[PDB]
Amino acid sequence: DCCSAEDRREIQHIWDTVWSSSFTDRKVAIAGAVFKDLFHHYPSAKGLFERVKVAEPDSGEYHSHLVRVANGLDLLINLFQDTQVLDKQLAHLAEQHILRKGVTQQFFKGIGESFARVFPQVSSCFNLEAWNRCFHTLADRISRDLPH
Amino acid sequence: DCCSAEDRREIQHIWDTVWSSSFTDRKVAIAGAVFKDLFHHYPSAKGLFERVKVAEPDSGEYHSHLVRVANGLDLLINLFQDTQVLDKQLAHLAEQHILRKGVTQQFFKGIGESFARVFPQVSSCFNLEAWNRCFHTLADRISRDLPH
Amino acid sequence: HQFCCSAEDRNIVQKQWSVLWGDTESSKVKIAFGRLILTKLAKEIPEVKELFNKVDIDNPEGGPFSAHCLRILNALDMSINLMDDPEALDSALDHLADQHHDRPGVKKAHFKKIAEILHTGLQQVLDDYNALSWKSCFKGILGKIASKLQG
Amino acid sequence: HQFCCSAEDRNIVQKQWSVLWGDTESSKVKIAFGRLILTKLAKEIPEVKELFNKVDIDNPEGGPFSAHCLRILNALDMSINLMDDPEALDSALDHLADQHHDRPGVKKAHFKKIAEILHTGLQQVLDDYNALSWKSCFKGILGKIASKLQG
Amino acid sequence: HQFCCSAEDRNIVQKQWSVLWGDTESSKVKIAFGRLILTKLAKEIPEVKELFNKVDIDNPEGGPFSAHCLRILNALDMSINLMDDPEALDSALDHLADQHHDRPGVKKAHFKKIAEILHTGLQQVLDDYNALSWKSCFKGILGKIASKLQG
Amino acid sequence: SECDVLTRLKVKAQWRRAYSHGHNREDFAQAIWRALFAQVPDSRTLFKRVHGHDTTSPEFQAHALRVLAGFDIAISTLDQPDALKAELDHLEKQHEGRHIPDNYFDAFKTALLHVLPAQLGRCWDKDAWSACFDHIAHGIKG
Amino acid sequence: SECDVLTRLKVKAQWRRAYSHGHNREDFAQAIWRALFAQVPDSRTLFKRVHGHDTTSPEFQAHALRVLAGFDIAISTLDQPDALKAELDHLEKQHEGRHIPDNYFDAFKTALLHVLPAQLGRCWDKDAWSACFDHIAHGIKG
Amino acid sequence: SGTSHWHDCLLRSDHVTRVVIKGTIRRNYFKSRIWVRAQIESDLIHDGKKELSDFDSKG
Amino acid sequence: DCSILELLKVKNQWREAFGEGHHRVQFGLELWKRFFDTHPEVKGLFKGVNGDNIYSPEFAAHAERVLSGLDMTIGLLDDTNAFKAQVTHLHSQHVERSINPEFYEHFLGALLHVLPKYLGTKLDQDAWTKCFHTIADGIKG
Amino acid sequence: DCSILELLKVKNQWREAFGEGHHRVQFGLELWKRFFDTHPEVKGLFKGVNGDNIYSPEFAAHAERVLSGLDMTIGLLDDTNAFKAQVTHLHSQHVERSINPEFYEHFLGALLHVLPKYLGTKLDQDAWTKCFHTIADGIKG
Amino acid sequence: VFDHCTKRRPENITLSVESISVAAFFPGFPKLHVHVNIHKETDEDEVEVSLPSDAIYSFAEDKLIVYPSEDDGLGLVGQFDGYNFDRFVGDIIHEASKEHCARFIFHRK
Ligand code: HEM
Ligand code: HEM
Ligand code: HEM
Ligand code: HEM
Ligand code: HEM
Ligand code: HEM
Ligand code: HEM
Ligand code: HEM
Ligand code: HEM
Ligand SMILES: *[C@@H]1O[C@H](CO)[C@@H](O)[C@H](O)[C@H]1NC(C)=O
Ligand SMILES: [C-]#N
Ligand SMILES: [C-]#N
Ligand SMILES: [C-]#N
Ligand SMILES: [C-]#N
Ligand SMILES: [C-]#N
Ligand SMILES: [C-]#N
Ligand SMILES: [C-]#N
Ligand SMILES: [C-]#N
Ligand SMILES: [C-]#N
Ligand SMILES: [Zn+2]
Repeated sequence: DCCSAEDRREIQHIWDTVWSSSFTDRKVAIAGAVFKDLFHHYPSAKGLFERVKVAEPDSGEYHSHLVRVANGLDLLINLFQDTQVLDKQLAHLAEQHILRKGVTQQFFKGIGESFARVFPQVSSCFNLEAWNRCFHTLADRISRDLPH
Repeated sequence: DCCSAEDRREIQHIWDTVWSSSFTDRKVAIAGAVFKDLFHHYPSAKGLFERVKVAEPDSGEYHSHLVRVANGLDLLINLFQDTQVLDKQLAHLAEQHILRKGVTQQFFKGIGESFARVFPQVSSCFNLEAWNRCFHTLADRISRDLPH
Repeated sequence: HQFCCSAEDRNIVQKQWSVLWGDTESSKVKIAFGRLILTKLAKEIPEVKELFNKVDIDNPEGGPFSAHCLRILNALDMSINLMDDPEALDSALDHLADQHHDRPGVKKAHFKKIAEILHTGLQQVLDDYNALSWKSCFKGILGKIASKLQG
Repeated sequence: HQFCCSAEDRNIVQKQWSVLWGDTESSKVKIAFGRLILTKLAKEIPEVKELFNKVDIDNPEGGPFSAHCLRILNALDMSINLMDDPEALDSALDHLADQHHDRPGVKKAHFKKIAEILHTGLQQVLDDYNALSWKSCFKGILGKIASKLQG
Repeated sequence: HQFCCSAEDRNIVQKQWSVLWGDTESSKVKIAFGRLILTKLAKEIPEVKELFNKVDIDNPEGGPFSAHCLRILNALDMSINLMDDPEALDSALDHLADQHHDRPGVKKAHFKKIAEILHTGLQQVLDDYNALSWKSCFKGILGKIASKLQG
Repeated sequence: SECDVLTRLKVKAQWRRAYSHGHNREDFAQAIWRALFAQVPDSRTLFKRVHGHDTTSPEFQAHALRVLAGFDIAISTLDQPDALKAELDHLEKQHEGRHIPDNYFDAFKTALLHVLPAQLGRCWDKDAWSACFDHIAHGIKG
Repeated sequence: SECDVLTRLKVKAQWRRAYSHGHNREDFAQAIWRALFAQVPDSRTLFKRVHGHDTTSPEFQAHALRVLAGFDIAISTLDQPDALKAELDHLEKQHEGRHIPDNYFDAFKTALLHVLPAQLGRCWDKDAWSACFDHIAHGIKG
Repeated sequence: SGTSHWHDCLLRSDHVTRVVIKGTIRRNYFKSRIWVRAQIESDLIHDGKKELSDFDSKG
Repeated sequence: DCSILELLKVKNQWREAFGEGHHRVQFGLELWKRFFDTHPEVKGLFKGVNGDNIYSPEFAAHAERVLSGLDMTIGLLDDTNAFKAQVTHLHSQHVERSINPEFYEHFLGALLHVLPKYLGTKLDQDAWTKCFHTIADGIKG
Repeated sequence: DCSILELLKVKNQWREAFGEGHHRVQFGLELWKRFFDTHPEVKGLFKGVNGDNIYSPEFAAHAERVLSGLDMTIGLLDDTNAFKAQVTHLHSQHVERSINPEFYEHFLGALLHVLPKYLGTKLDQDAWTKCFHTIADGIKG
Repeated sequence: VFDHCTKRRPENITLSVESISVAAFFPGFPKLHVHVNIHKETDEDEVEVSLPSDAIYSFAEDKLIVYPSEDDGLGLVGQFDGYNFDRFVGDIIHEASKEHCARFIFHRK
């Protein structure tokens, strides 16, 4: 169960029906839902976001943060057919997450689960299996060198 | 989502595959894991368990403590079909926890979460939903009269 | 629905409730128990006693009040035995709610109290009593009976 | 089977691999690349160099070693081109495993290393290189070749 | 053949032996029992302790020796469970005799001693222990294991 | 998955359920063997000494039982890493010199992972078993 | 299902795919109408003013388009509850006084839920559409 | 197809259940058992109206 | 002097008496019935838990706690560190109450009297007294 | 003064240049090629990402990050709160590096030079400069 | 004809029509309940499958659309000649990429 080329092409194709707009509203709503799920399942992680004002989920800071995530994921997926560049960006994102203490691999497994829970609610014909097989690949690279 | 008779019978049945032995090794391992999780998510609570040498965790003292917990939970579950006796033992355990200052209801919600995280790793066909619905019942009685 | 007063909950409740009525003078026991519950309710909440004026509560050993204790105990028995069939139970309980609505002065707090009294008594008379199941189910039963009350 | 070195994975690998051999002196390039890979392997794991004594690795510019680099590169080319036909590929790779079994001193760790070296080199020479597909497939290929090794 | 370790003898032995391994930490018990037997043998016949140098008998609480106690206890368990099938038992015991032959210094007297120690310990741990059947059968088992010893 | 402390505990419990009751134990063993030899029939030549041609022979029964005993020591010591390492080293020595392709170990794994759920029939985890088998097999290979 | 924030987003996206490209829009509209009138032909009398007797008439085309425009505002504002409430109130006012049985709204729903998958032909969710339609229709009724 | 009669766990009235065999795998190296995949459907007349309750299963 | 075979035996028989939930409660209650029958001088100590009424929930819960702790100590019989820790924990739970140290012998007496009724095997009295004493010794000062 | 119609236009044209993945990469790379060609004084700032070699993976990943952030800001152009938050976030990512504030004008220069090659429409230079400046102003101190 | 995406990679596929539901108020797009039956016999095993699936027929396009029943994006689309009706071409398409990855020639049995 690796991340096949078909899986990557699939994800790339379905991706423009999950958010993707000249406006950030869908990104905010969906990413927001992903984190509501994450915090519901791993509430300890919610403390890691006070810098971006999780306590006030309608704040510009938190919105802008969600958009930062969404666009980060966008960047990752867009790089699926450019493995070298994907590797560099993956490393970059990883270090960005190492600077933040308290962020664990377990939290990443968690967010994978919440993504998998949220995406099929916002778009039909979303290949969940493909998503899982590929996310494992992305996260395992981002979240290595973090506390287990 | 209460704690049904079925839930209790379920838990009572599955229970003999999670630790339960003439030897304490599994109890120590599993309870130990539960607390590793607890402290990982609510590190402030780790300060309460010194008397027991939380700090050195191969200390006969800490082992014996873990075993005390495991057996306490055993006692609770075994009393699921003796509601009066369960009530008295629940009260007893509660007061034992009131003597310890710094123990909050939040810490109890936390340990519920960590139990729910650990148990399905050590035995298959463990009814997680049933466990949650019943634990809520046990903990909410133990941890009332404590501070949120 | 399941979890709150589940199938097994109902089975437990019925099985344990069955223990009381072993012999031929079950009527005597029903009257005694009903009289106990009711007079205790009238003591705990004194404003209640007036509501039973038409059944002669002032003479609890009397005919009318005895027959009435049989009325409530039999309604309780019926509702317990009907827990197999949720729709029929719901219909019977609804009829009871109607009946208690037509008695102005009857309030939900009275039902909360009688719930407490009921569980306290049952803990004594029943040798085997699963409080979780009983309370789970009676929350719903007494809930439905008191559902049409003005106060 | 699918997912790990899938159909499209194989298509990508073949298409990208095809880029290297454009002109008439493909032999020169194969020899250069093979020589690079092998000598790099001998540097990384020095105990390996002795294993190539019969192909004159000490004179890597020499005839015998050049012909040998052609041997490995052509085996690699063959196995890549055979990825359309899994059964035939499996048979060819099996023959290779047999051949590497008959060379005592060859170990799986050597194949792990040469995998690393191979991917590192391919990242450079190939302008378009899908690391996921390449690694997915070569895990299986090199796996099968090293499958009959004693150590 | 019958009489000496008969069918019923074997049934008794198996049934009584089964009592020890009730719970999930049977490994702990096997290691404890094996360690007891072996160290007791090393005390009774001191020349024996040297023979277990390769399994680190000097640290009986240690890994290697624990794993080894599991080895013997599992061989014993196997031979007991195999008493239904005399031919298979004979083959397994033969393999054991081969294994003990390849350890020079192992003598029949050691097996006589370990027989004594074994029966003495079993009398304690087992609540139900038919000494006649057990001794009848183990005479043959330990006999066959020590059958290929030089001394 | 990977061989956690926890999933090791799980595998250990399930192995208790499957192996510890010497009733059908030789049959469990032999089932494993029929499956293995069905997958890779060329491997029977490695077992000439112990009558691999007839898995119902007493010699091969004795064999398969020896195997399951070793594997039992390995599983039983999943929570005792020193002892586990010891037994694995021992098995490795018993297996070195014998030309055994990864092929055959995959056959063994697949056999075990089909006979196990047939034995337990109920609550079992093929992922945990996959992980822990991989650990033990890697130990035996080197 | 129920009209979540999420399933509202799904419905919104699918409605974009179905309605936003004014090509076959009047035909989409008219298909919905043929289905509705096929289910409850007695309802044609409510549309005398707008030529309900002939759904190909320019007046009825104009009508069906007005409808789909209103419904478009409603769907477009599923994630903007204030605006949604506003449009729903507006539609409600436009519909009060007209004796419209729940019957007819069920006809409308069934029509929409058959023409929609014919339009999209692909990835669509009838449950989400059911929920959100129910919300909008409840809004229009009161 | 058959009628399910409940007397524990759930409080359903008697109702139709279907076991729908969807696939089978039978390893040639282990024929002792057939690995079955199936869909379990139940017609529940829960709240005045009918509703299908189905799930995917394996064994 | 509670050796390997001793503690192994006690572990097994204890599993027989306490490992089955269907007769664990009868076991506890009968232990107490016997103890209080043959040494009513002891009952004063248990006023906190209605020792005068063993059929009460208070005392039932108590007996349950007892058997639980006894289970812990019997189970820690092979882990000397954790054993000592657990036994000193029991000590702390008993030292505050003025308990005649020869009451423990009586407790063991009742235990040995009640045990064979819940054992399918023959009671190993030696093993039981030895292990019980290596426990009580630690509980007492 | 980046008004409704301005930001709407910029949003549209941006969608033209960045919304198509087949020429997004060419777009980024050419933007950088131009920037570094006409202002090589700037290259020093990008040693961390091989700015001397734009055809490298390091720099490619960089340019990708750039265009992504630019996408975020252009997309938040209508949400003043989240906009300000995002622009201060960009500020934090640039303030640590001693960046000549008039380099942003040059960046805009290269952007406007490269853009029409990826626009099927005529570049609205007014809208682009106005919005780009309402972004850069926030990025700068 | 060709195939590089289906699970079993079968020689042949039987499509069985089980039921047809035609809405009186929308007869142009009948709904079918069909089963996709596959039987693949490899070395390691023999696999048999009967996947219940929902389908729509479009009279407008002379086309059968069979929605996937398993957890892959794999749908079956049968294009009819317009005149034959005893033979269609069955293309297997990823519901998402629209990528055409398998083709079978179906005949009425
Ligand atoms: C699903 C893969 C993930 C992606 C693609 C992602 C993306 C991002 C991005 C783009 C940033 C902003 C960095 C910057 O602007 O410099 C960020 C920051 C951060 N991430 Fe994630 N993230 C992921 C998973 C996680 C997980 C599982 C955690 C654990 C809770 C986590 C914890 C954080 C924290 C604490 C920050 C700091 C934000 C701040 O303080 O402003 N991330 N992430
Ligand atoms: C899951 C329900 C729990 C059970 C059944 C349980 C069981 C026990 C038991 C049996 C003891 C021994 C008391 C004695 O023998 O004197 C104990 C002590 C203690 N408990 Fe818990 N516990 C639970 C949850 C918690 C939680 C969530 C906390 C908050 C961290 C907590 C904090 C403590 C502390 C600080 C002690 C003192 C230990 C000592 O000083 O030796 N407990 N618990
Ligand atoms: C424990 C659950 C209860 C049950 C099963 C129950 C049942 C009944 C029944 C069967 C009757 C006879 C009505 C008739 O036959 O016409 C009755 C009468 C009545 N009930 Fe209850 N009841 C319950 C709780 C309560 C409580 C809490 C109150 C509050 C005081 C109450 C107030 C009354 C009154 C005022 C009457 C009229 C008596 C008469 O005129 O005969 N009930 N009840
Ligand atoms: C990268 C995948 C590899 C391929 C495709 C490959 C291919 C080949 C081929 C085709 C031969 C010629 C055998 C013959 O025709 O007689 C050969 C020989 C040999 N290979 Fe490799 N090989 C690979 C990796 C390795 C590595 C990792 C080692 C470890 C040092 C190794 C060790 C040897 C040795 C010692 C010979 C003997 C050559 C001779 O003396 O004639 N190979 N290989
Ligand atoms: C109680 C009956 C006995 C049984 C069931 C038994 C069984 C075993 C087993 C299974 C092994 C492991 C061999 C291997 O796996 O390589 C072994 C090894 C050995 N046995 Fe015993 N044995 C018994 C009695 C004895 C006696 C009386 C002696 C005399 C000291 C003895 C001496 C040895 C020695 C020295 C080894 C060496 C193990 C090593 O070096 O790895 N055994 N035995
Ligand atoms: C992790 C799974 C395996 C375990 C636990 C295991 C364990 C054992 C054990 C306990 C023995 C007995 C050796 C002795 O008593 O001296 C043995 C021998 C042997 N094993 Fe394995 N083994 C495994 C897998 C395999 C594989 C896959 C093969 C390749 C077919 C293999 C080939 C052999 C052979 C040929 C023998 C000796 C046969 C003989 O005595 O004639 N084993 N193994
Ligand atoms: C949620 C689905 C529906 C929506 C969005 C909707 C919306 C509208 C709209 C926009 C108008 C135009 C009013 C105006 O601009 O003056 C209208 C008028 C009307 N609607 Fe609806 N409607 C719906 C369902 C129905 C139902 C089920 C019926 C019952 C058949 C119905 C009966 C009418 C009638 C009779 C008129 C006025 C005809 C005329 O202009 O003379 N509508 N509706
Ligand atoms: C080795 C045998 C014994 C064991 C394992 C044992 C264990 C225990 C345990 C676990 C508790 C509950 C601790 C608590 O929560 O406070 C307890 C309480 C108590 N024990 Fe023991 N005990 C033993 C012997 C005795 C003896 C011989 C006596 C003298 C009659 C005694 C007198 C008491 C009393 C008075 C209490 C507390 C009563 C109360 O809480 O109201 N115990 N014991
Ligand atoms: C409004 C137009 C601009 C936007 C949207 C923008 C956005 C970004 C982004 C998203 C990053 C990556 C943040 C990170 O490290 O995670 C970045 C880094 C950087 N920017 Fe900009 N930027 C702009 C203009 C400029 C200007 C004019 C300069 C001056 C040449 C500049 C110099 C740099 C440098 C030196 C870095 C970090 C290099 C590195 O990552 O090693 N940027 N910018
Ligand atoms: C399907 O294919 C196999 C050969 O691949 C054949 O034996 C079987 O009869 C075929 N069925 C039909 C109807 O073609
Ligand atoms: C991520 N934040
Ligand atoms: C809590 N122990
Ligand atoms: C009440 N009566
Ligand atoms: C290899 N050459
Ligand atoms: C014996 N060893
Ligand atoms: C394996 N022998
Ligand atoms: C609607 N008209
Ligand atoms: C002690 N009781
Ligand atoms: C900005 N680079
Ligand atoms: Zn069907």
